[PDB]
Amino acid sequence: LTFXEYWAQXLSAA
Amino acid sequence: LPGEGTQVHPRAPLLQILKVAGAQEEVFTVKEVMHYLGQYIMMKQLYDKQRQHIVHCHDDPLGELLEVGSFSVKNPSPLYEMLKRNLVIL
Repeated sequence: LTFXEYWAQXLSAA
Repeated sequence: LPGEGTQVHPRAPLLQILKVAGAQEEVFTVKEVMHYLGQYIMMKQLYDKQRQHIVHCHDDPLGELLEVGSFSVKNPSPLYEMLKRNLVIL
């Protein structure tokens, strides 16, 4: 995925 | 780290990074801090171009706070440990 997409997943988790 | 509604105040070194990312506030939720960190990494293009879950921060102020040269977004421990050192819980 793109970095945006990876970070969005991480943000949604935390 | 504090819950979703809990407010925190970033210590100066972290606040400075959030400011570069465009943060106007002084008090954040953890999720807001995370949003601005993602913005920061994106703006400075610190992610690996080919494998974009890897972030290379070894010669950036963010790396100084994280105390590692690289990390994986899928192994975020260094990030949460950094936030524990750099967030005052309100």
